[PDB]
Parts: sequence; C-alpha cells; structure tokens
Amino acid sequence: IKIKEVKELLPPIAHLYELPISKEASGLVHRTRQEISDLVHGRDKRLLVIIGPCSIHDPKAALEYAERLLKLRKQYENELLIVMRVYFEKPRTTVGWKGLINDPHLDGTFDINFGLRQARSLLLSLNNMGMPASTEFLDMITPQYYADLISWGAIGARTTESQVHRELASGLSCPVGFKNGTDGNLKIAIDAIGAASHSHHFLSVTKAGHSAIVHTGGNPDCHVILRGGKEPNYDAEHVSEAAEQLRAAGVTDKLMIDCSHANSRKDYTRQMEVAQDIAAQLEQDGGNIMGVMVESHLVEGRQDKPEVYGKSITDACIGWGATEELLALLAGANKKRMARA
Amino acid sequence: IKIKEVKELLPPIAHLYELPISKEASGLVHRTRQEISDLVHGRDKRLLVIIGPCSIHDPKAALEYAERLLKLRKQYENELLIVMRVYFEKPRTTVGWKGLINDPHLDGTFDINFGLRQARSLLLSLNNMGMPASTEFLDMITPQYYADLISWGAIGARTTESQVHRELASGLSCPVGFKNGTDGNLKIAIDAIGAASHSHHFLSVTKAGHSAIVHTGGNPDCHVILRGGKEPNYDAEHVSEAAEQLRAAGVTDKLMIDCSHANSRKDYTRQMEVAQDIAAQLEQDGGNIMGVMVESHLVEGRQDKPEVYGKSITDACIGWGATEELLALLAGANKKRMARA
Amino acid sequence: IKIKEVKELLPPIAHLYELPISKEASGLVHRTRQEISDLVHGRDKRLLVIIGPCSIHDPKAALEYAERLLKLRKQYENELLIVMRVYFEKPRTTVGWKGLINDPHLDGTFDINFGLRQARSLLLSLNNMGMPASTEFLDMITPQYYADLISWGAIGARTTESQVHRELASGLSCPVGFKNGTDGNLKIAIDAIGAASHSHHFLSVTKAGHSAIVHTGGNPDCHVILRGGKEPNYDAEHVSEAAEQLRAAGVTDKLMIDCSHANSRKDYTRQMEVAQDIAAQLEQDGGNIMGVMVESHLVEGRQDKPEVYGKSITDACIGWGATEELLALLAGANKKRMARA
Amino acid sequence: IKIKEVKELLPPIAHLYELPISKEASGLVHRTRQEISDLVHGRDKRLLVIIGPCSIHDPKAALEYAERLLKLRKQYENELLIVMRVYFEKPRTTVGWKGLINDPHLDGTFDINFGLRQARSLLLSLNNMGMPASTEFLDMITPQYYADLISWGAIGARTTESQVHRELASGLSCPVGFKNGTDGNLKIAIDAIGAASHSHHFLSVTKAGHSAIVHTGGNPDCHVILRGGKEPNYDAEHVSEAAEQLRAAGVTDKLMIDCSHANSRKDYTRQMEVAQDIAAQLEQDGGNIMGVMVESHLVEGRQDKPEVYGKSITDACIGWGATEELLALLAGANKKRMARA
Ligand SMILES: [Mn+2]
Ligand SMILES: [Mn+2]
Ligand SMILES: [Mn+2]
Ligand SMILES: [Mn+2]
Repeated sequence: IKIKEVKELLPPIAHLYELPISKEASGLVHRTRQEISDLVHGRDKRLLVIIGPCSIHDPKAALEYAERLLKLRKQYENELLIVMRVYFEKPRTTVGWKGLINDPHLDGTFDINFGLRQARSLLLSLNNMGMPASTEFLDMITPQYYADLISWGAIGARTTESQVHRELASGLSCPVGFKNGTDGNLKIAIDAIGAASHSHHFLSVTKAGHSAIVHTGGNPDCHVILRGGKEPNYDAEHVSEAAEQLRAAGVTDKLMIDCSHANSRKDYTRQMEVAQDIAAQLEQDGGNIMGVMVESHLVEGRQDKPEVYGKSITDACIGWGATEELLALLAGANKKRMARA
Repeated sequence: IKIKEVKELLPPIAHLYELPISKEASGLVHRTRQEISDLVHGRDKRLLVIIGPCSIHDPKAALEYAERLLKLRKQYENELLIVMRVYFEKPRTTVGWKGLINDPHLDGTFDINFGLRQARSLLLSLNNMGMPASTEFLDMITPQYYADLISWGAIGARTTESQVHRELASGLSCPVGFKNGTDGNLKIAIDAIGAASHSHHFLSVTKAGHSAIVHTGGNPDCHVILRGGKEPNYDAEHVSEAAEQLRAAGVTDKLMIDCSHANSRKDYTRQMEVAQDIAAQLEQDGGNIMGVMVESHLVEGRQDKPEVYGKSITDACIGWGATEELLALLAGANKKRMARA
Repeated sequence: IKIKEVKELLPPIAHLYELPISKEASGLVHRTRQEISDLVHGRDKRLLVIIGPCSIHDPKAALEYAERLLKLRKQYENELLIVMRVYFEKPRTTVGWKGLINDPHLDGTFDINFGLRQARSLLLSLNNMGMPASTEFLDMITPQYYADLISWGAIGARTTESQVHRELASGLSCPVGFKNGTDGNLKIAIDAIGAASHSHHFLSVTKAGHSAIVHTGGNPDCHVILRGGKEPNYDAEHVSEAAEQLRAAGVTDKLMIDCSHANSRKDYTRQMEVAQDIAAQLEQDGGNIMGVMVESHLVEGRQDKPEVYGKSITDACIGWGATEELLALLAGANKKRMARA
Repeated sequence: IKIKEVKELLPPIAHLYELPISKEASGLVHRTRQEISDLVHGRDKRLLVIIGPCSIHDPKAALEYAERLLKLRKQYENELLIVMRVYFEKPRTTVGWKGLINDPHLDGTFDINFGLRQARSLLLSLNNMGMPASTEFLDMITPQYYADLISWGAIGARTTESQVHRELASGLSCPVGFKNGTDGNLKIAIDAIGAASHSHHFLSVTKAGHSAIVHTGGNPDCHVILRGGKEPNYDAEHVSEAAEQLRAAGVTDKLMIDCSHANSRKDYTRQMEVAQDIAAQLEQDGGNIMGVMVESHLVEGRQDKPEVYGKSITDACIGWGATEELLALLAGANKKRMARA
C-alpha cells in the first residue's frame, strides 16, 4: 500500500551505449578536475567560478547560456576557471519539483528514463563544445548515469551532514565542495571533508543496474563552501575564522564562497554586493579563497511556471548583463591577487 | 577510479527465503504499527517508549535484554507501548564503526552479507518472542532486507533535512519519527513530516537486487522527535512551542521526546532527570507528548572495545536497574494522565 | 574455469526503448499471426509461403529483397500468404558463423549488442513497410529482444527433439513450425507439437535481463515441416503418411513443406522441382498442405566471403527471377485448389 | 500473452552462500575430473563406470544407495573409477515429469527454488562422503547452481545435435559425454565433440542471475556414448566402426557404452548381458572402451507413482544384487585388460 508502483528503469549502460563519452569530453573532464584539484590545494591562484542556473529546466536555454559563457571562460582563462552550473536535482524545503531528471516534462509525469537521457545528452553536448560542468549530487543512484561528465560536484547544505552523502563523495572522481548547514554550521562541512577523504564500504548500484558492495578509496579534493546561515558568512572575518577552523582539523584551508542563497538573503540583486566584497578581499589579500558560486541565467528573477524563456523556476537568478559585470569584476580583482605572488 | 573494489551482494530475496516472516511476527508488526499510529494522531493516550541500546553489536545480549524488557512491556501495557531499540546503522560525526550491518565482526572486514543476515535473524527472533522492534533508517538499500520486521523507524538528526531520507520515509509501512537537527532546528523536522506524507517518485532497489523507479503513497504517521540542540529541548515550554509550530504547519502536534543525546548532554545518568521532567509534565497536563526515547542496556556506561557483555560500544546507556526505575516512573505518571481523559 | 571471460550485455528493454514497436508493425504482426493460425487449423486455404534468404548478413540487401517481395505478396494475396525469411541465428554442423546476431561484423568480433540492435532495427523497418517476418528461434535468450516483431517461427531440425526448445515454443505468441529430424524422423516433430501445445514451467530471462521462472500457456498453433531426411519427403505419399500420423496423435494434419535443405539434396536448382511436385499435389488434391518454405535471395548460389551483394554466405538460394517463377507456379496451382470450395 | 506468469527465482549466489563447496568436495571433484580426463585420452586404463538411478526422486534413498556404492568404489578402485548417476533433469518424449529440480514435490507445483536447493544439498552431501557425481545437463540456466559439484556430465541423445548444448559443454569444467541420436546416428556425437572443443561466444546467465555474454575456452575432454538406436550398438563390430569414425574426425577414439536405454531395449536385466559382452571385449582387447553406463538402484524395476522406496519412477533399473554382480564382472575383466599393459 505504501508503495503504489514499481516502474522500469533503464540501467546506466543503456545510456552509455547511446551516448559514449567522446575523447574530447573525456580530456576536458580529466583536465578540469586536475586544474580544480590544484586550486583546492593552493598550487594555482586562479579563481574557480561555478556559475549558471539554479536549475536546468530547458536544455535549449542551457546551451544558449553555455554558448555565451564559453566566450567569457576563454576571455578570463588566466584569472578565472569558469565551470557551468548544470544542476539536475533540487532539494525542496518540503515538496516541489525535484528537477529535470525526476520530472523533465515539468507536469508530474515523472519520466525519469527520459530525464536521465536528456541530462546525459546535455552534459555530453556541453563538454563537447568546451564547457565543463558541475552539479549537485543529491540522489544515490543517478550519479552512475552522468558522473563521468562532471568536473566538480556539490553536496547541498541539507545533506552535508548525511553519512550516505559523505560516502558517495568518497567515491567520486571529481573534486567536491561541501556547503555549510542551512543555519550557518561550518563544522559539519569540515567533518564531511574528513569523512569523504577516507575509504568507505557501503551499498550502491552498478552501471548494469544491480546492487553491490562498493569499497571507495577516499576523495582527497574536497573543500568547504560558505553559503550563509541565519546571517551571511562571506566577509573577510568569516573567511579568516573558517580558515583557522580548517587548519585545526588538518584539512585544506582554501574555500569557496557562494554569492547566492543565504549569502544574498535570497535576493538575487544582492549577489553583486557579495562579489564586490570578495573582489575587495582578493585585492587586499584573500589567500584563503579558491572559488565563488553564482546563480545566473539569461534573464533575471524567477517564476512559478516556465512561461518566460531563460528564467529560473527555482531560486531567482541574476540576468546575463549582470553576469558579464560580475565576471569582469572578479577577473580584474584576481588578476591583481595573482600578480602579488 | 576512486572505487577500489565492487563486491558481491546477496539480494533481499535470498534472506527472505531463509528467514520468511512468520504469521506471529507479521501480526505483531501490523498491530504495533496501528497502535503507534493511534498514538501519533492522539486517539490513544498510552506513551510509546522506544528503549534499548544505542547500537546492537551482539545479538545474544540483545535477546537477553529483550526477554527482560518483554516482562515490562506486558506489565505496563495499559500505560506504555514499549518497543525495543534495535539499531543496526549508526551515523558518525566523521568516521567510525557504522554498525552491525556494515561491519558485523567489529574488525574492519565489512562482511555486509553476514551483517544483513544477522540483522534479519535477530529481528525475526525478537518479533517471534513478542517484542516489536525499531531502528534508524540511514542507508537507502538496506531497508528492503528487514523493514517488514520494524514497527517504528527513526530518521536521524543528521538526515532529517535530506530529501532522499524523506522520500524513503514516504514509502515505509511503519510510522516514522523525525529528529530535530543537531543544533536544535525543529523546522526541518516539521518540514520532513510535510514531505514524507506526500507521494514521491524516486530510484530505489527492488527485493531482487535491481534498480527501479518507485512510486510511494506517502506516510501519514510521521511525527517529530525532540532530542536537544545547543540546549536541551525537552521541557514544557519547548513542547508547547513545538506543538504550536506543528499546528501551524497543519501536521500532528503529538511528539516524542528523547531522554538521551543532546537532551542529556552525553551524560547517561541524566536520562532519568529528563524522564522525571516528562513525568511531571504528564502529571500536570502533557497532552502533546506521545512518546519517549531512552538508551538503555544490560549494563550501564560504554566501552571502546566490546570486552564486557551487554555494555555499549557507542553512546553510554543506563543499565537494567535504572531502566526498571525509569519505566515504573513513566507508567505511574501516564496512568494519571490517562485517567483525566 | 573454462570461461575465458564474461561480457556486458544490454537487456532487451534498452533496445525496446530505442526501437519501440510502431502501431502499424504491431497490427501487421497480430493480423499475420491470426491469418497463419487460420491456415494451421484449416479455416482458410491460402498457402503460407515462408520465403527469403537462408540467412541475413546484410540489412541493406534484405530491405531491397523485401521491397521486391512485397509487390508479389500483394499481387498474390488471394492465393498466397507470403512472409519473408529473416533468419538471424544459424545452427552449424560443427562450427562456423552462427549468424548476424552472434557476429554481425562477419569477422569473429562477436559484437552481440550491435547484432541484437541491428536485428531489431531490420525487423522493425520490414514490418513498417508491410512485410511480415519469420525466423528460426535457436537461442534461449535472444528472443526477448525481437519476438514481438515475428509473425511465424521455426524450430530447426537439429532442435525439434530438444525439450528446452519445445518449452520455448510453448511460450511464443506466434505460430511455430517444427522441422522433422536431420535423418527424416517425423515422429519427433509430431511429439514436439504435443509438447509445445501444453503449459510448462522453466527458467528464462526477463526483458530486464534477469533470470526468472516462467509459466507458459501452451502454443495451439504449431505444425510440422517436412524438410527431408536421408531421402526427400515432399511427395504425396509422404504427405499422406504424415497426415495420418498427425491425426493419430490428435494434432493438426495441415503441414508445411520445405523446398530446400534435404528436400533439394542441398542443391538450390532443385527447389523448383519440389515446388512443381507440390503444385501438382495442390492441383490434384493437396488438402493437407498449408504452406511451403523456399530459400531465395536477390542473386542465386552462395559464396564463402560476403563479396557479392545479395548473395548467400550460408546455404545456396534461388535468385530473384527463379523466385518470381516459383511464386507464380504456386499461386496458379493454389487458385485451383481454392476454387474447389 | 502466451506466458501465464513470471515467478521469482533465487540466483545461484543465494544457494552457494547457504551451501558453499567444502574443501573435501572441491578436492574430490578436481581429482575425479582429472582422472576421467586421463581415461578419455588413454593415459590410464581403468574403466569409468557411471552408475546409479535413471533419475533422482528421493534424496534419502540416493544417499543410502551412495553409501552402498561407495564400498565398491573403494574395493574396485584399481580397475574401475565408479561415479554415481545423480540425474536431476529428464528429457521426455512429449510431456511428463522433468525431474527433481523442475518439480521436487512430484505433484505439479513446480517449486524450482526448493528443487535447486535440494539438488545442491544432495550433491554436496555425496561429494562430502567421498562419492563423486554425474548428471545430464539439459537446461541452459540450472547448471550454474550445481556444476561445481559435478565430475562428469552427459548431453542427451535428444540434444546432442543442439548447438546451444554444444555451447554449454564448451564452457563446462568437467568432461562431457555426448550420446548418439535416438535412431542411432553417431556422426552428430562426433560433430558435437568437434563443436564443444572449440571456443564460443553466446548468451548465458551469471551466478548473480543476470544475463551476460560468455566467452568459453572449449572442452578438451569430450567423448561419445554408444546408447543404441534402431539397433543396439554395444558390440565389438559397432565399437570398431565408431573408433574408425572418431579417428577420421581427429577426435578421441575412446568411448563409453551405455548398457541401458536402446542398448538393452525393453529388458532392463539385459544390462547384465551388455556388460557381459563388454567384459568379453575387455578380455579379448577392448582398447577403445573407456567407460560404461548402468542404470541401477536399491530395488529393481520401475513404477508410475513413488510408492516403493528406492525404486525408479523413470526408466527401469537393475537392483542392488545385480549391481554387485555386474561391477565384479567388469572389475575382473578390466583387471586382465590392464595387466596386458
Ligand atoms: Mn539555488
Ligand atoms: Mn545513541
Ligand atoms: Mn538454410
Ligand atoms: Mn534412463
């Protein structure tokens, strides 16, 4: 009774067969993961910029966004390592649309086989055009379908404390950022990095769709993300305090700052103020900052229904023009940080 | 490449074949779930008491504990509905032993097939002798191996905000309690009840060990568990405030109070003080209280290595004598509440 | 031990997702099966003609063959029910190429996943143009990949006596012809119809690639195929004797005659002689004949290597010109049989 | 639609977990296989004697039979290599009971999971007491459940010509005997050896119950079994003709003779007469003979319903006293053949 239906799911290998990773995508992913690892461990001083839509609901608008962003990725490549946000899985406060995978037709039909196909296809097209991709890993089974095409992964604020999410991260091939908790707790993200760096044994699902025991090796390229709590936590004093806590736990004291969510108090117009503060830190010193996150789309704001093209149906985003402004600000500031060497 | 090995896992059907649920277990589970549902919705005024070890590491001692507890379950049955804690999965702050399923030989061999077998076998013997069982559902795959034998489930403080745990709960056949967050946030637990009461579509693993899309019906019997935060939250004034919030979200305002963890501040001896405060609430009014949780074993305290029989290797528990005292206290207090009707 | 390796196999559902059966193919298949069932039980007097290549080794040629045969299928539709031979699985006397599924690139690479995909795709294109398809079911696992597209099936002379093939036939949705044995034993085909008409329990593999127990309903539309032994068995006397045996076993006394294999002494130039004999039987009486089988391709003969387009690499076939002749012979003869209403 | 239901099947790993092969069973199987291989290729001149019930329908009687046979296996070990017949799969002419796996309760309930469990359990008890085991491999999926416990396999007369059976044999770790066809055709057995000695790619089912592509290495230890046809084929003249044909095909000219089935025809006691003829051949020369097959039980004859203990419900068997006599005859004769070294 509590389970109304069990439905057919295609295993990852079906999608892999139709959409094998190309040589060029495979090289881009490999390189971008190493370049990000370098930032995490303080070997390079470019700023990782994870930027793009709160959520992907329309592949067409995503590829249009990617095309515009790719120009800026290239233009700023000596200062910034730009990776697009390509988020397919959304955690809700209670209920709501959980993302393109879970319900790609945006109407309660839950066509997950289509969703996974469409996700893999978009990620392959992105990597093929030269745009690497990032996503939040929320589900335990979906990652086998597309993790080979992801250069950087997030664990959400709502799952940073979760032991199964820490286990998942311990087996991912990409670097992973763990967000502080929804009321501001940083210690859980520091503890997550500790957990995810270790080997684990746990149950998962293979590429062929069958359950198995997996033994992971640990992920050495995890870091923390500052995304606000009851109050914002992006400023120099908060960064300095986090770095101190990170060092005391013996993990990397390089961290990423989210300009959106609780750092902008859920007002997309405040993302630019955050980025201005970060720019000012980078100009002064800013040695503990390795990255920033930005919720950005073609058109600003949000809507309940997907009426307007290139506008978020989840958290409100800045628009394109404001995106060019914010990237130019961050690239100018980091150029100065990098020259201080 | 961050995956060191993938190992063979027996599907649930293998364990179900060797250990089918008996008529008597099945009847006990079905009726205990309905009895608890009645407490969650305020139809009955007995107190649900979830009591037993922080963790199971030794089935033999668990059965000895269960035989003692069964006499009290019977004695107090008009005032208390006593259900044993049989927790096979432990969330750690960073790393550590994750419980009997994950590493039943307590030595880092991760014999999960044996662990699942042993979990199911203990649960079946418990239900067969008349003692119903409760556990924390932490892993997404393990529950198909033994959920049929569980009368009440917990979602931990660290995972209440996790969407995949809310989805799990929405498909469970037992009532589920959601703990408030580790620093005291209640809202996430109230939100979880909202989420878990609804229907979801998500990926899970069948009894045959294959991935599938599952469509759940929603769980109408979820409630909150007060387990402390930065400060304890067990007293009347916290109960009253939680009840108000619960009513404002339109969900059940009957809740459970954990005498252990952050409500005792990690001093097991304080579980009795908490239970005394609860008793005084039940005596004065206590209409919003439907249950208590208690970490109890044969022998009090804790130890790092499993040297002493019937003594915890995880959180410190009260011993058997203090357990008899606490249950007498709660039964006398509730008998008065119940007479007020 | 003596297994050199185990390799990844996509389950049927992967192929069904990429190549769903169309409305029109589904209607054609349903219709053709009922029409054939009518022949098997003597409800209609058209002649079923199973005609085409010994084996498919080039889908392009097969589609060209089909487009030609389609014009004859339409032209003769009141006298003949023409169904194309689309055989993907070949039994060898010892070793040799086992067909397009087993080794589609014809070079010992055994790309079975490609082979299955290609088989399904050809079958679907055939049914979509209006040509129904027939095949030999030799393998126990391959049928789930394409049986939905097959209007008539054979069990080979080498497998008619095999219990696992009889079981298979008992669960197929198409009519099935059982060949007499390689030395001329007819009793095993009669026994096979008996067996295949009954319900069975046995092990098989689901559409999802998992082993299971299947309980079949029996196949009421089975019949015998006369294909020679030590000596040919196509003549009136053999037909009369077979009919008698069939009636004595209580099964349908309508049978099919193969013009090729041991009835032509493995000499493709002899197929026309057999068809002439059959025509003479239809002209005299021929009441126990419901069908013929013919090995036919664009170009006559055979070759060891696939050098010449539209020429067999297995048993030698008659060419297109000889095919037009044979069909016109059979249609003229059956028109007369049918007019004796 | 012609599938009335699909039912749950435990994979081999479930049975392997409850009944792992012991060290002693594993040593016995390994040793027996090699010893049989030595017979097949003429390195040792003991006679393989495959002896026991036509079919196993009662594990208790089978173990009692094995305890009696063991004493003779030991007594005759320098002359004879005695292996018990433990046949769980039976090919029927049309329909009938297909053996203990397919329907263990002998009542049309088709409890295959119980049947596979019982089969494995008996085979393990037999190997543990020191009695090695032989069986006919008829089904494609069942072997994974118990082949590890089999020292010699047969392919039946009915399936010798079947390509999927030849494939199966190519992947078996035991020596395999192929029977001549039901009407006496020896060539198909000789062709089967050729086939089974080669490497093949085909679809099969893994120990975890999932379909896969398998690549076999070929079985170098196959041989022919003379089991009669239109006429018996056990005498010196038939053996000499078979040896010649075997040598002309370039395979082993050491063969086995079945005393039962079409060699003894309608009189099971004629098995003794066949064995007397074989003994006389061994005394005279008999260089091409490497083994015999005998259908033998505690009690002679056969019955339709399993009313008498230790009596066949399939083909009629000689009784225990005749079994002692036949073994003594064969051992005395072979002792003389061997002394002519
Ligand atoms: Mn967002
Ligand atoms: Mn605890
Ligand atoms: Mn042919
Ligand atoms: Mn027999």
